[PDB]
Amino acid sequence: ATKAEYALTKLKLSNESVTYCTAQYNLSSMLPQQLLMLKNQTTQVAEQTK
Amino acid sequence: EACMANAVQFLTTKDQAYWNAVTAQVAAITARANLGIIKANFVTAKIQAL
Repeated sequence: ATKAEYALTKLKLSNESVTYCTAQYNLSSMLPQQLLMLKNQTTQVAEQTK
Repeated sequence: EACMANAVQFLTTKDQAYWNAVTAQVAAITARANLGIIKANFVTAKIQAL
């Protein structure tokens, strides 16, 4: 049982590694793109106000 | 008087010595059984380090 649990902990490193890469991709690509989306929406609100 | 004095001493301790030996024999068998558990725990300690 301890040996089986050791393998589970050892294999768990893969999920943590891909999670870090997934989070890194979101910060580098998704977040800046969403900022551009919000800016365009902000301008549209002013035009609708006009 | 010498025979009478030794008779009381021998009779009182006649059975005590026998049962002390019996207890030691049982403990030796039990200790041998526990020896196998120690070997199993030795592998467990190695696994736990990993």
